[PDB]
Parts: sequence; structure tokens; C-alpha cells
Amino acid sequence: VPKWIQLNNEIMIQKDGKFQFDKDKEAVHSYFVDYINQNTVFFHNLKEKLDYLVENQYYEEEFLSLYSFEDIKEVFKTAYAKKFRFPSFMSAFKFYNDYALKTNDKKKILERYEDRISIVALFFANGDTEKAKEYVNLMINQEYQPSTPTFLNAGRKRRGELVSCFLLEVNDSLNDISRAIDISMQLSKLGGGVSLNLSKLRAKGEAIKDVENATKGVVGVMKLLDNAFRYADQMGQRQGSGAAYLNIFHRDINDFLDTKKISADEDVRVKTLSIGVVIPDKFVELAREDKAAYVFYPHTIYKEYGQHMDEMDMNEMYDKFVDNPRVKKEKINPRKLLEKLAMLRSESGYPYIMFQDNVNKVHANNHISKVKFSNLCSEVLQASQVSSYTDYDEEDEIGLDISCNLGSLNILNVMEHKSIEKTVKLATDSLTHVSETTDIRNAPAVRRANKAMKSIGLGAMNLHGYLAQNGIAYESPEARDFANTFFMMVNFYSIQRSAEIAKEKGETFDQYEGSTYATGEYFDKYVSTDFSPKYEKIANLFEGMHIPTTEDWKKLKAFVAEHGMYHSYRLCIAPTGSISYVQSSTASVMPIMERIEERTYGNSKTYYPMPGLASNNWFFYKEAYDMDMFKVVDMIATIQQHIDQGISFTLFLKDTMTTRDLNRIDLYAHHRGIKTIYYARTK
Amino acid sequence: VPKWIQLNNEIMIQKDGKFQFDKDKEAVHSYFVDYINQNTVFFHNLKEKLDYLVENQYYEEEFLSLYSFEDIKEVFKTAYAKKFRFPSFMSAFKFYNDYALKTNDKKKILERYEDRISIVALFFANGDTEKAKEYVNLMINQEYQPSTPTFLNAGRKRRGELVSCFLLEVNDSLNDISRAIDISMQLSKLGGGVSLNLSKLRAKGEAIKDVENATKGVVGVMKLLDNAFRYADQMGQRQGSGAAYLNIFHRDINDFLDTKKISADEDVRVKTLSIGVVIPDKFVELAREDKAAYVFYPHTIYKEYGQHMDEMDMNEMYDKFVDNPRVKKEKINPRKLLEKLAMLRSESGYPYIMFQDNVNKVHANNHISKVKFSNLCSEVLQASQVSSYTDYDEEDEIGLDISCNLGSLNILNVMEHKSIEKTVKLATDSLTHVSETTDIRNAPAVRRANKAMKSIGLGAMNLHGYLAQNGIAYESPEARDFANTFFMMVNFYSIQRSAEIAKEKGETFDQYEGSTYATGEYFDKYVSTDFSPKYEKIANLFEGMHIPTTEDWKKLKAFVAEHGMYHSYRLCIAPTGSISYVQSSTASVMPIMERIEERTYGNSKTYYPMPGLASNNWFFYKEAYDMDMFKVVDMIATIQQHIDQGISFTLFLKDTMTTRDLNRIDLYAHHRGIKTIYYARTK
Amino acid sequence: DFTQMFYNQNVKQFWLPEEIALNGDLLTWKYLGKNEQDTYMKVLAGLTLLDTEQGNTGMPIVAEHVDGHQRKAVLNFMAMMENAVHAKSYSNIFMTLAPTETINEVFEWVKQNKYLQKKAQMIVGLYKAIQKDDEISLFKAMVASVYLESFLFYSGFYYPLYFYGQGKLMQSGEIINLILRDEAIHGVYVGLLAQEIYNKQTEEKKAELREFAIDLLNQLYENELEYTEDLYDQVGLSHDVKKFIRYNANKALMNLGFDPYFEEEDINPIVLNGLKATVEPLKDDDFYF
Amino acid sequence: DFTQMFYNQNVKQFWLPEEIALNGDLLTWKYLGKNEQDTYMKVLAGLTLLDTEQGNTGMPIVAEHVDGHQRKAVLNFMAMMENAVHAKSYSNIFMTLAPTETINEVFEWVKQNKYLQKKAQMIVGLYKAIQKDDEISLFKAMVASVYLESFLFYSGFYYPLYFYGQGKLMQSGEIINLILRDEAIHGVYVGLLAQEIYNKQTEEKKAELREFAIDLLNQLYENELEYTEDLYDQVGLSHDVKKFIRYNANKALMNLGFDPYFEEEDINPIVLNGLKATVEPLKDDDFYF
Ligand SMILES: Nc1ncnc2c1ncn2[C@@H]1O[C@H](COP(=O)(O)OP(=O)(O)OP(=O)(O)O)[C@@H](O)[C@H]1O
Ligand SMILES: Nc1ncnc2c1ncn2[C@@H]1O[C@H](COP(=O)(O)OP(=O)(O)OP(=O)(O)O)[C@@H](O)[C@H]1O
Ligand SMILES: Cc1cn([C@H]2C[C@H](O)[C@@H](COP(=O)(O)OP(=O)(O)OP(=O)(O)O)O2)c(=O)[nH]c1=O
Ligand SMILES: [Mg+2]
Ligand SMILES: [Mg+2]
Ligand SMILES: [Mn+2]
Ligand SMILES: [Mn+2]
Ligand SMILES: [Mn+2]
Ligand SMILES: [Mn+2]
Repeated sequence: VPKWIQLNNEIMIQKDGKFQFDKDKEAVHSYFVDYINQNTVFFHNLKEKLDYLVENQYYEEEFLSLYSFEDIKEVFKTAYAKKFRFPSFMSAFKFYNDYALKTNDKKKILERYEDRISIVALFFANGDTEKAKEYVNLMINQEYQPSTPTFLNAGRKRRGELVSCFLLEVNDSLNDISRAIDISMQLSKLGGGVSLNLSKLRAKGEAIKDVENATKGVVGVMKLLDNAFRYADQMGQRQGSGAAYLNIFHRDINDFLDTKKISADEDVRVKTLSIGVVIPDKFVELAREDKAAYVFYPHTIYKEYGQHMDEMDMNEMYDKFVDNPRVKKEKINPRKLLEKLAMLRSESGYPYIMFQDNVNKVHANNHISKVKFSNLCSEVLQASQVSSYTDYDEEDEIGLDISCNLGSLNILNVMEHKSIEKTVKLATDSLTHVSETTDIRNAPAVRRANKAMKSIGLGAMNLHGYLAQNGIAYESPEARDFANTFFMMVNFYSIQRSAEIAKEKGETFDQYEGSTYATGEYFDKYVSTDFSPKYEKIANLFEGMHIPTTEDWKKLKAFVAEHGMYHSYRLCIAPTGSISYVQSSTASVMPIMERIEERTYGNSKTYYPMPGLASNNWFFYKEAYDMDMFKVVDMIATIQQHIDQGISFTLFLKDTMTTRDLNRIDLYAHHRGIKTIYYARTK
Repeated sequence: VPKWIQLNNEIMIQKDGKFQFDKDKEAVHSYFVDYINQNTVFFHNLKEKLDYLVENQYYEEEFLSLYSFEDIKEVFKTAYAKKFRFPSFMSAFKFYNDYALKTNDKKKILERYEDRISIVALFFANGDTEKAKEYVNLMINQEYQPSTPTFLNAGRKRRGELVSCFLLEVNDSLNDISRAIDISMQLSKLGGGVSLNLSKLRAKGEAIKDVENATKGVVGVMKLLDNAFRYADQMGQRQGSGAAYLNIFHRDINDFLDTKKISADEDVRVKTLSIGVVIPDKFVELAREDKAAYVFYPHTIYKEYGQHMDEMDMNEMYDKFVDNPRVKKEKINPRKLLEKLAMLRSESGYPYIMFQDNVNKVHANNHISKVKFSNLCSEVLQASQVSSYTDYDEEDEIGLDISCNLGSLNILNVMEHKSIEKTVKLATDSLTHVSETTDIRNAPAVRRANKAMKSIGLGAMNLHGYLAQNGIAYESPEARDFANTFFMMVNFYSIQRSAEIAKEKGETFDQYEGSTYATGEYFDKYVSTDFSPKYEKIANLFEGMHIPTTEDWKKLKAFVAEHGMYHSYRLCIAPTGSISYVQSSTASVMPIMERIEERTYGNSKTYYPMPGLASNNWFFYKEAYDMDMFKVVDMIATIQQHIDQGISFTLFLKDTMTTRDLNRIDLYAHHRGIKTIYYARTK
Repeated sequence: DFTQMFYNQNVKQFWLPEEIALNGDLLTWKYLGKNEQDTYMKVLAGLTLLDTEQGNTGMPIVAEHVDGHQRKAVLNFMAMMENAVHAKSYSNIFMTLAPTETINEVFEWVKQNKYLQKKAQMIVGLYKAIQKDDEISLFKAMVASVYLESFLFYSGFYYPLYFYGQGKLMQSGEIINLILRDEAIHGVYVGLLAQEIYNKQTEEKKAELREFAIDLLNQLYENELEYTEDLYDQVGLSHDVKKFIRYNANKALMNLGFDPYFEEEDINPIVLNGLKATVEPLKDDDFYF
Repeated sequence: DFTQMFYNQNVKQFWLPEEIALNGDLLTWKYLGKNEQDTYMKVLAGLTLLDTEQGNTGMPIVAEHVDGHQRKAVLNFMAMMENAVHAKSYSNIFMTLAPTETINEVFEWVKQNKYLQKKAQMIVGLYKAIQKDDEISLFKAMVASVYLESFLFYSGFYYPLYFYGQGKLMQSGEIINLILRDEAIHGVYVGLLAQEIYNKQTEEKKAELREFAIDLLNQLYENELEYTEDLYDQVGLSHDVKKFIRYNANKALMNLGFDPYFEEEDINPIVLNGLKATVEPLKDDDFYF
């Protein structure tokens, strides 16, 4: 057992009835005195290091060639002047095991934290030394964290794509299904998580070229996609991850759900394909009134109306579908379906729940399309247009496939530096740069939507960490007040930066003129409701920072009207799995699952306390499972009212609560305006 | 139970110790006087029938519009003038259950045998009334039988494709793999059996752009193809059938074979994809000498030499592969691999065995490409060039994917009518028409190969029926002499018709100038060796027909040199599974499995005696399992010497014999020049 | 070729009575007529009584005489499901719907019922006739077992499935559907064990075993028709139940590798809505001819 | 007074070896000496044999002769655990850790090992000697079963527990602990049934039954000593294991209502260290907040 691992395991050993949290710090020192410095490759000067990394195909020549060597050296010096120290052993371990650049033999460390941050900053700035230094100060203060793809791969020649969330629309044809399989394989090859909408696909027992009972339904397509994702597994590094979304009014919805049951046969169950269910308000109304619902055959609806079932508003179309004899449908019990969803989420955490009307009643780009499905993490909610992939030697009709750009603000570090505006604007600029530098040659609709929509996702993390280190309970009304104010400022500065980029470049996102930003509707609740903190403690937390008022929001609305907005979507709160360790932050805006988490690496045990955990804030670091899920829903809705896309919202349940409690949480989330529900993790 | 069912079951009720074969005839009468005539749909005249079939989307109106109604009436009258009667109940039952056109609800019979034959003939003639009458006389006499796709689907609006088998070359890339999956689904949707050569795909543990041990090998692609064929299953009517072919020198050859082991795990086992193994002469030489062999990693060979492992001759490059340190290889025991092949064929009948050198030592189009794999029935052996399917928005390099049209001569009916020449020429014309009117819009390499190669497959059926009905034992040297003479005549007249078509159209198949037809090498054994019957009985059997001599072959060689050949490939002997029932013929050139076969249909059981089975020819209808497989190999080699493509050669084994006997049969087949071995069916 | 696969399917279908809450059935039970309640009770008791024979005798006796450790384990698992899961499930349904005195009376009636007794004793008779080391007597018992699992239960299953397909008695209908799903796989598995014995026999012995199976099926079928009219005429369903019996008889025959006996019929849509060669090394000189 | 609580305990303890991933033991296994691996394989093979016969023969035969549907349901469940869960788990362990040839060899070794054959002969002989309606032959077989459950397994259990207690082979060890947890309740249950029969006897008959139980225990014990030495001498642990089996012999006697026979000894402290969701329907009030 290594010395740093012993020093880390000494945390659980209680002295005077208290955990030895400070010992973790010592572990970090050991982890750097015994391992990191010994296995870190050192060079006589930075010029030699850069030459070795470029020549050995570690870095890219293009992004480094935009700067003189003096500017690169100045950026590296700015990164190293902070003298950044990892506060916990797990932060440094996760960085140097997951993100630090290693030799081809994987035994030496080529990149420190400062080196990786400097390289990512130089990639972000695209030739501006001052902008690169600003990015270096942003990331070394740990105010902003690029996502795992961006942080890991920026500036590296041997790399995947910087985007890892991809949403694909699948049209109801064999050509479109095969193209979707191909694109899923190509994007999993790039290292991205792929979500596919299967609602347009006709159900099982439908007609193919006017022969009856011929379609295999969406379950056969799910089997094909599951095989494709198993095959494309990042060159045998990570398990291929894919998601399939189906509307709850699709007839296959039960069989869809049956793919996640344990009792399902081998020809029914898909193991590497996550599933999500899109639930329109009509289904919730039918379940609430206990009226029996109807699941429709999509192809009959398409033949009758010329549009797909998921392309029209089910609230106004459901009665017409039911009363139409030419539309084929099957009787179901919506309450039984809700109970089945709750039971499946209890067993396996699936499916993801998308409340379609909750997403689309605040969607700014409904003119382009309504949000029909979400991503693999159930937080990307954007307009998508299906593509018509025709036969060979025939021109395809390329639509819009969602691929947003991830990046997370560290709420604790951002707010302690009183730099919400600067961090949000710099993160928006970096996300815009990464979106502009993304070029996928095997996903035509993804590339077209990236060029047109210019959608980015700016998330936040360390919400619970910040609240606990400031003596605020996550379920307290003060925490929701802080979340409201902080995320309203984040939205304000994100919109301001998007409008500034649109003014500078002279271009907005495609079909912006029809958006609620152009019409000013988006700013309605912002020009009438003041989002300043209602509690003195939160106001003192925001001291030293200008909180945008209704007049500021009116000025921003006028600015957007005059200049437009560059990004169709700006904010989405991703789970932030492993980057939260490196940043010493709690994951996403979720409450912490455990105060101290026990992990097993190799044959060794390691202990990660939550950041800033001590005896004084032990009570404020309440575990997520012990919390009331209604108050967690309230906080997530408070944040969601300022996020244009969704939030990865995992439910944290105890083994005691039943499926009725899960359904109640889901229905309260639907009532409170929650757009997506990610997971049902049972303790 | 139906009256005809009782009459057919009365065959096995012996009277005076003999089977009541004549009862079978009675059954047909019943089957027509109680079911077919009552279930048939009669019109006032042919005009009303044709109009009803045209407007109700049963028939394509284009092929019928090329004839005036008087000509169509004359063709139908020619078909009905023969007064064709089905001699066995099973012939009529199989036609009216599998090939006769029925209504949309399948409650009535719209097409008689004469109606189907007339429609197929009118489609074949393409506006020529005299040619349509010739086709009608050829098919109503049952001298020639179009394949099941062509016979069933010719002239139908709801038809599929007339091509039975498709062969795809899969290049070593994710884009090519995805395109192969798409094309396999498209062609299975069209109803054709798809064969894919996986020998170019790099083995398991190869590098995908400098990251090693990343590839899943051919087994992952096999699983993808298996799921694709499961999904595309002819709209749920016929199970999707696919074939995978791998060279025996591929490193994955064991894992490949492990897909068919009955103890294979679900993550490896493949159940809807047939497997074939391509064995060069080098492997047989290594096994014979008991020298340990080496299987190779295709990607290392491609990197070192710039060509795929199956793209070059292993007999001359195996030592270079072994001595090359930059080529990666694994040690295997070739005798152990042969024993594994024999055990697998005993257990499940797989893999198909393709003796590559036996195919390519007489292959006429080696300049275009060597034959690297076979079809799903292991009888199509043609040159194929792999396609380079590139990224989206990039032009693809379209290669040649094999596809040929099947058609079988009924040997008994052809020789009874003394019309080898006329039947062969008319069948060649019909297959040329089927190739010309075939246009597949989702398989580009298949379309290009169909347009360029113009390859057709003219098979033969009722070899054993003709031999047994003429008092010739199938294993006798007289039977092999008859096969030699008959198939030399078939080859002569097929080459003559191909050259005549090339002369009349002024065009040959692509790259004909480099073929052995153009250089005259193909005719060598035909201009030096006489293939006239060596037995007086066979010569009497061939009386009334001009058997080509060496002078006729020299004249044909000169004619080909002057005019060329329209078809790259002309003769391939398919299994002819279910259409042999309608023709009252034994399946293909294979010996009969059983004298009387008991088949269960619905809740009833039926007995089909072999065509012409009686007391005097009971022992001439020797069952295949009771026959010496070495003499069957001799027969198949004798036929194969006159067939440019392969023959679907099924091995018929007894349970008592061991895997060593199967290996001996395989090695004798390789020694005798057998190109492919189809199945190892054990009694 | 099949025991490990069936092992997997069996153990992954494991369930317990407690998983389904039964009390909510009282909300539809109270709305059924007396004849409907009477038929349901009688059908339920019929299934219970037959399934007890299968748990106490049918499965354990077959497990005893079948050779092979893995087969004995699968058969033990099936016997466990009969005794530990199915029997408790039937009891739970009864205790929910009827008071103790009503349960005792229904079981007294069904215990004396001529058509239930005829089939119960016919099946039990064949289990009692198995002789040590006699595969013919074992086969006959396996045929009886397949007929119970895949055929005789279905005149009974009809009614709960009929309600289940209409939205009535959904909790007990869910339980019955799980039970039925177990009996289906039991029937298929025992069927494969019977075919193994059948395939070891001469042609004359095979014909004799086929005659046995068809004769037994005929006796049971004629009694099922009487059983059916006795229970279902009072609720007007007998015609449709008879179609369901024949359809399931055909499945039972197919489980035993035999041809269907009855013509294909459509089923009531409400019920549908409810529903190694010897390895010898190459010796050289086999490459030369 | 006890069957229902044993029924509930048995069904709530239900498990499958596939629930435990075994690839984590790969390295600690690789690191053991050849002697240690040999003893470990053989130990588990001896356990596999015992569970094979307990599942195929012992539990089903006792189930057949014990009266009462609930008692039979418990015994049937225990039988299923023996051969469908316990015996199979050992193959999961073998298939993970060992190559096929070593697996083949150890199963050949059980067939020819004289101590393992003797103990199987003795235990199975008593099972097969049970006579219908003869409570004394049944008692004798139940004593044999308790001795198998609570005594004979323990020469085998020692070694996985010994490793588990040192933090070695912990996944395999987790499986073994689950098996041991089951056998402990199986031994108690069968012990209670044996005591029922014993308590019906005259004092003279009781005296003879104690003689039978003690003579049988001593005979099994003497054989187990030789078996233990044969397996453990090569790993230096025979004396320690002997103390453990004596400890467990006393527990077996106690399960039978008899006084301990061996004196107490200190057991290796390492070995001592080695030791669907509920569903409610949705109310109309859950849709409003
Ligand atoms: N907690 C830590 N986080 C990150 N790096 C660390 C940490 N502890 C030590 N290091 C690394 O080890 C070096 C030694 O740091 P130490 O605590 O011994 O003193 P120092 O005054 O920071 O040293 P130096 O002269 O290297 O700057 C640091 O410069 C840094 O590179
Ligand atoms: N074996 C058979 N094959 C094909 N069609 C048959 C067969 N047997 C009967 N039919 C059809 O059923 C009709 C019944 O007539 P059948 O053969 O009994 O003699 P028919 O009334 O004297 O006239 P004909 O033989 O001249 O048609 C035939 O005309 C024919 O259309
Ligand atoms: C992407 C991917 C490829 N492969 C295998 C199958 C293909 O035959 C083979 C080639 O993939 P390619 O698509 O050719 O990958 P590449 O072009 O980026 O890499 P290279 O330059 O070396 O050609 O890699 C996998 O096994 N799994 C995968 O996920
Ligand atoms: Mg279409
Ligand atoms: Mg490539
Ligand atoms: Mn049961
Ligand atoms: Mn059963
Ligand atoms: Mn046990
Ligand atoms: Mn036990």
C-alpha cells in the first residue's frame, strides 16, 4: 500500500470522535512527493517540452502555431503563477489518472494541471495571448471547467471530438434507420454519447409497402442500435453508451419499456442502450382524470395527416386521433403506465422522463421545432428537424441533429471571486470556439445543426458544496433563493455574451427571427419579475457583484432585439461526472449522495470527503437520499426557470419508499415545471 | 382431413407388398376437383382477368403494354394448349401454395400454372410474341425453370427482386462496415440472400489509428450483420438469411468458427448468419505435411504490402508473410483446424467450404479479381472488387459486388425433348433479360457489377431423376459419363448464346479482353479432349442430338474470339429447393435424400415420392446417405469441370461415420477439383 | 443441448406472491354476478387442486427418474415453483376474494366433482405407474405432465384471462399470468425430455407411443368438453373456451414433437388481450488419393 | 410453530451466484502457491459432491416422507437451493479461476477419492433406506442430513473462510458465506423435524436413537479426519481444520437436541473473521399539489 493511500484511509480513523479530514491534504502532498513528481517528465525548458509533444504526435501544430513561443511561455507562466494545489487526494488522482497527458507506454506523466490548463486556454483563445491568459486565470482559479471531452482532448492530436452529447432524429424508413445506426457508430467512435429519437418510427405490426403486420417496431431498431453501440466502444476503452427516446403515446411504449425489465428475454432486452420516455401533458391529464388513454400507430397518423405523431401537439391532436377511424390505436391505462414507469425506475433507474410541455412552454425555438427528446444525460433540450436519408445516388434532405457544447461553472469558485459575469462570458466564448472548431464529416445533420444553431451548454456545479460551506441547507428556501438569483445572473450574462458575439460577428443563429428572443417574449418574466435575493444572507453572499434588475433586463432585451443572439441555446446543466473531482466540487447542481465516498481502485481503497466537509458543516452536507425529494424538485425547478435547456435531475430514493412515492415525485416535478428527470438511484 | 390428403396418404398403405404410387395421381385430381378449381377465380375472358390483375396492383402494366391483347391471348392459348397436368399432388400443392398468385386476403387463387408461365414468358420476351411463345413452350414442357424469385415475382406489382443471391465485399473500415450492414438490410428487404466477405476486416486485437488491441474482429461485424438480417426478414414472412465468409488464414478463423459452436456464449453465438470458410491450397498443403500453420492479422499485411491478405495469392505469399517481422501472425495447427471444421459440420452443417485454388485455377476472370468467397448457397463463384465507401460528403469508390440470376434446366425434360441447345439458349436469353431489367437503387456495387459483369447462373435439376428413370446408378461411371457429356453440351451452347448476344448487341462484359475467353485458354480442354459419351447406353440417351466435338469447340472458340462473350459467368448450379417440387424433379444435381419424403403441412402429413419412383426403379433411386460420398464427389467434379461458377454440393453423411470420414471427404473433394461444399447433412 | 438455456430462463422468471397486492380486486369482484363469482371460484379451485398434484408428485417423480445432474436441478427448481410460489399464490387469491367458510365449501364441491376428478386421477395414475429404469413408463408420465402443463390448465386459465383482458380482477389476473408463464416453460421443458426418450425408440415402438399420446389426448379432451360445459354454460362462454382448449392441445402436442391434432382456430380477442459425431484424428495418408 | 417463519426466511434468502462478479478474485488466486490452489479446488469439489446429493436425493426424499404442504414447500425450496444454486455456484468459481483441464481433473478426483466416496455412500445409503410410514428410518436419514448440513460441509468451508478472513478470494468467499448462511438454517430446520420424531419414542427407543446418532457421528468423524489430513497437510492446516470440524459437530448435535460431544477449543481467529420494489396504486390525490 502506497503512503498517500494510507494517509487517505487515515481519514476514516476517528480522532477525538472526529474524522481526520486534514489528513487528506497530507495525502495529496505524498501523492505528489512520492508518485506524481517521480513519474512526471521534465524538460530543460518549455520550448523543448512543446517540441517533444508536437513531434511525438501528442499535440496539434495548428493551435500552437497561432502564437509566438513568447506568448505560449507567458500563458504557461500565468498558469504556474497561481501555484495551484489540489486540496484533496482524489482531485489530483482523478486528474492524473483521467486527464493528464501520458506517454504512449502510459508510465510517465507529460502534462501537469497547469500544462493542461495552459494548452486548453491556448486552444480556446485561437491566437489571442491576452484571451489565453484570461482563460488560464479562469481555469486555474477553477471558476470554469470545460467538459471532459474538451478538457481532455483540447490541443491533442490523438483525440476524439470535443462534443460528446449527440441527439439524432430517426425517420420512419429502412434507409434512415441504417443511416442512424451508421451515425451512432461514427459518433461513438468519436467518443460521444448518442441519443436517438424513435418516436417517428412506426410501431410493431404496421404496414411496409401495404403489406400488413410487417414492421418489427422500435424494439428491433433498439436491438440494432444496441449492437451498434456495443461494437463502437471507443476502440475498446469505454463501454459504448447510447440512449433511445420514445413518446409515451407511441404504441411500442410498453415493449420499449419491456426492454429494461429483468424478466425480458435475450431477444427483447437491450443492455447498453439507455431508454427515455417523452411524456406530453396530455398523458398526465389522462392519468390524472383516470380516463383510459390510447397509444397510436405512428404510420397511420402519418398517412392520415402527412406529419409524424411526435411532430404535432398531442394536446390538440389526441381527440382527433382517437375520433379518426383511419388512425389505429390501442387502449391503455395511463395510471398503469405511470406505475410501470415508477417500477422500472425503481428496478433499474430507467426510463428517463421528459415532460414535453414543460420543455416546450418555455422553449425559445418552437418555430424551428418543438423539443421532442433529450440526450443520454437528459439535460439537452433543443429543436431538432428529422432528416430524409434517401437511397443511394439520391440527394438526402439534411435536417438538424442536436449536438451542444458542454462546460460547467464552479459556483463556489465563481461566487467567492465575485466574477459571475466574467466567468459566464469567458465560458460562453470558449464554448463558441469549441462549437465552431467542431467538424464531423460522418454526421451530416449534426454538422449542419452545429453550424446553424450554434448551440452551447453552459452548466454549473458545486451548488451543494457552495451552500454547505456557507451554512445553507440544500432544501432551505434560502438555497432556492440563491439558486434563483445566481442562475438568473448566469442567464443574463449568457444572453448578453450571445448578443455581443452576434453583434461582433454580424450573424445570429439560423431562424433566430422566429425565436422568442427576437420577439422579446423570452424576457417577459425578466422585465416584470425581480430576481434579487429575498433573504439578507443571500444578498450578503452576492455582495460585491451587480445583480441585474428589471431595468437591466429591459436593456438586455432591447440589445437582443437590435443585435440578435448568436447561440440558439446557451445553458444546460450536465451531470459533470469526473471533472467535479478535479475541480474539488460536488457533481452538478445535485445534492451530494454521500458525505465521504469509498472507492476501490485496483486492489486499494480510497476515501473522498465532499469538498470543504468538516465538523462545522457536516450537518449542512446532508446526503441526497436523506433529503425530501419535493424540495430537491423545488430547487431544480427554481434553477430550471433560468436555464433554456434542461438539467440532469437524478432522483435519490430510499429502499423504503414505493412506486407511489416515485410517481408522486415525478408528478410534482411535472407540476413544478421540471423538464427532465434523469435517474432514480435507490440507496 | 381432405380427400386428396387421404389419397396421398394411401401411397404408403402397401397393396400386395408394393407402394400405391398411382394413388398419388388420384390425389392431384382430387386436389384440383375439390380445392383448386373451386378456389380459382374465373373471368369471362382473358381481357377481364388481365384488367382486374392490372388495376388491382397485382401485375405491372408496363410489361403487358408491350403486347397487343391478341398477342397475349395467343401466348395464353399456347400455354393452355399443352394441357399440362401435375403428375404428383405435391407439385401442384407447392405451386399453388408458394408460387400461384392469390388475392390480397389470400382466400382465392388468381393464377393457374399456365397463367403464371404465360406471365413469366411475356415478361421474358419483352414485346416479342414469338419469343413469348417459345418461353411458354419451354416452361410448360418444364424444360427450363426460372428461379423462385423470378418465377414467383415476374410481372408482379407487389414483387420483390428477381435476383436470388447477392455477394458483398466488406472493406476494413467503419464506414464500409456500416454500408455493408445497410446494403444487407436493403437486399434482405428485397428478399435476396446476402453473402459478405469478412476476410478484409482486420482481426481482433488490431489497431484503429495507433491505439492497439482495439478492434472487435470479424465477430463484432458478424453480430451486427446477424442483427441486421434478423431485423430485415422479408417483412416477417421468410427469416432473413445471411452468409459470412472468412479466409482460413484470417486470425479470427477460430472465433469465426466459434460462432457456430453449440456451446458458444450469447455474446459470440450467431444464429441467423451462415458461415463459410475459404481454404486456399496452401492450408491443405500445410495440413497434409503436418507443419504448423500461421493465421495472419489482415491490417498488418495491408500496412506492409498495401494490399489485403485475401487480395493476393497465399500460395506464393505465405512464406513472405511468415518471414516478415512487420506482419503479425498466430501459430495454429492446420490439422486441428481441419478437425474443428469437420466437427462443426457434423454438429451444425457449418461452415461452407470454398477451395479457393480449385475455384481460381479454372476461373476465367482472374484478371478482374480472384474469387475470394461464395454466396449463401456456396455455388456462386465470381470476381469481386471491394468498394471504398468513404465519409459523408466524399465520393465513394464503387467496386463490384457479385449478383447473378438463377435458372435451372430440367435434365429429364430437356433430354426427353432432345433440346439441350434450344433450352440452353432460351434460358440464357431469359437470364440476360432478368439481369437487364434488374436495377437495385440501394446497392451501388451490386448495380455496377450487374451492369458490367452481366453474370447469370444457369443451373440444372433432375439429374438423379433422369438417371434413375433411365436405369443408371447415380454412382456408376455411366452416370458420370452422362453428366460429362450433358454439361459439356450445356457449356457449349451457353458460350454460343453468350457470344451470339455479344455479337447482336455489339458489347461484351466489362474487362472481357483480359479473360481466358478472349485469350482462348478457356477452350483448351475443349479443343483437345473429346467429351462424347464413352458408353453405348449414354450415347443412345444422347441420340437425336448433335454432341459437340473438338471441331465444334474450335469453331466456338473462333466465334468467341471474333465477337466476345456477353456474360462473364453463365452456369451455376443452385440447390433449387422448393421449385423442384413444381417441376417434378429431384433437387439440383444432388442425389435424392429419401425416396418418399414425409412432410407435415398444417395438421396434416403428406408423402412425396421421388419423380418417377416405382418398383422397377426403386433401387436406382438410391438415397444419398446410403451412397459413397467419394463417388458423389466424382460426379460433382465431373459436372464442375463444365461449370464456370460453383455447384451447391451438400454432403450426405451417416451418424456412424466420424469427423475423420468428413475430413477425408473434404480432402478428396479438394483433390478432385471441387470448388465449394455446401452442407454436411447427417442422417 | 437445452438444459442450461432452460435453467437460465427458469431462474430469471423467479417471483413471489407478496409482489402483487391483491386487495384492490375487491373493487371489481363486488360487481360480478353470482354465476360469474361461482365459475371463478370453481375454476380457481380446479387449478389449485391440479397444481398441488404437480408439486407433490408430478415434478418430483420426474426429477427422481431422469438422469443428469443439471436436469435434476432444473426439475427441482420447477417443483419448488409449484409448491413454494404457485400454491401460496392460489391460496392468497382465495383468501382475498372469499371468506373461510366459502373457500372450504368450494373445495368440498370441486373435490367431489366428476370431471375434475376424472382428469386429476388419470394424470396421477400415470405418475404412479412409473417404474425404476423403465424409460417407456417415464415417457408416458412425461406426456401426462405436458398435457397438464400445456393443455389441462387452460380450460381454467381462460376465465382469469377473460377478466384480465376486460380490466376486471387485474391483481389476481397478473398473478395467474405469471403462473401460466411458468407452466408454459414447464410444459416445453418436460416435452423436450419426452422427445429424447421417444427418439431412442424403434419405429414400431414410436408408432405405439404416438398411439398412446393421441389416445390419452382424446380421453382428456372429451372430459374437458364436459368439464367446460359444466362450468361455463352458466356464463355463456363454452363455445369460445372449447376453441381455447383445442389451440392449447395443439401446443402440448408440438411440445412433444407431434403434429397438431385440431384445425387452426382464432381465439377470443378479450382472452388474447389478457394473454456430436465421434472426433477421430487425421492419421495422414488421408491427404493422398 | 416454526415452518412459516422458516418458509419466510428461506425465500427471503434467495440468491444466484451470477449476482456476485468473480473476476475480482483473479489476482489473489494467481498469487497462491500450487499446493494452496490444489487444496482449494479439491475442497470446493468435495462440497459440490455433497450438495449434488443433498439436492438430487436427500432433500427431495425427506420432502416426500414429511407430512404437510407447508413443510414440503420449505423442504422443496431447500432442495432447489442445494442443486440449482449451491452446487452450481462452485462451477461458477471453477470456471473463473481454473482452466478446463484442471476442472476436469478435480471432478475425476472426486470419483476416485476414497473418503469422499465413503461419506457419500454412508449418507445416501441412509436416505435411500427410508421406508414409507416408518418414522425411525426417516429419523435416521434426518440425522444423516443434519450431519451433512452442520458437520460434513465444514472441512470444506474452512478454507474459503480462512482466505476471506485474510482479505483474499473475497468474491468466491462471499458466495461461500451465502451458502453457509443457507446450510445453517437447513441444519436447524431438519434438526427440528428429527426432534419431533425422537420425542414420540419410548425412553428405551430414545436411548437406541442416541446410540445410532453418536455411532454415526463417530464413524463420519473418523473418516473426515483422514479426508482433512489428505487435503490440508500440504498447506499445513490439518490440526486447525480438525478443531473447526469438532466445533461444528457439536452444533450438529445441538441441532438434534443432544449435548455437545467434543471439548471446546480455540478456533483460528482468521476463520472467525471469515464469518423489485413495493408497489402502490396511484390515488387521485397524488395528481394534485
Ligand atoms: N497539494 C498539491 N497539489 C499540487 N501539487 C502539489 C501539491 N503538493 C505538492 N505538489 C507539487 O510538489 C511540489 C513540492 O511542493 P512542496 O509542498 O514541497 O513545496 P513548494 O514550496 O510548493 O515547492 P516548489 O519549490 O516545488 O514550488 C510543488 O511545487 C508541486 O509541483
Ligand atoms: N393433375 C392436374 N394438373 C393440373 N390441372 C388439373 C389436374 N387434374 C385436374 N386438373 C384441372 O381440373 C380439370 C378437371 O378436368 P379433368 O382433368 O378431370 O378432365 P376433363 O373434365 O375430361 O377435361 P380435361 O382433362 O380435358 O381438362 C381439368 O380440366 C384441369 O383444369
Ligand atoms: C470504429 C471501430 C472500428 N473497428 C475496426 C473495424 C474496422 O474494420 C477497422 C477499421 O476502422 P476505420 O473506420 O478504418 O477506423 P480509422 O480509419 O479511423 O482507423 P485506420 O486509419 O487505422 O483505418 O476498425 C472496431 O472494431 N470497432 C470500432 O468501434
Ligand atoms: Mg418509407
Ligand atoms: Mg480506415
Ligand atoms: Mn404450478
Ligand atoms: Mn408447472
Ligand atoms: Mn447446500
Ligand atoms: Mn443444505
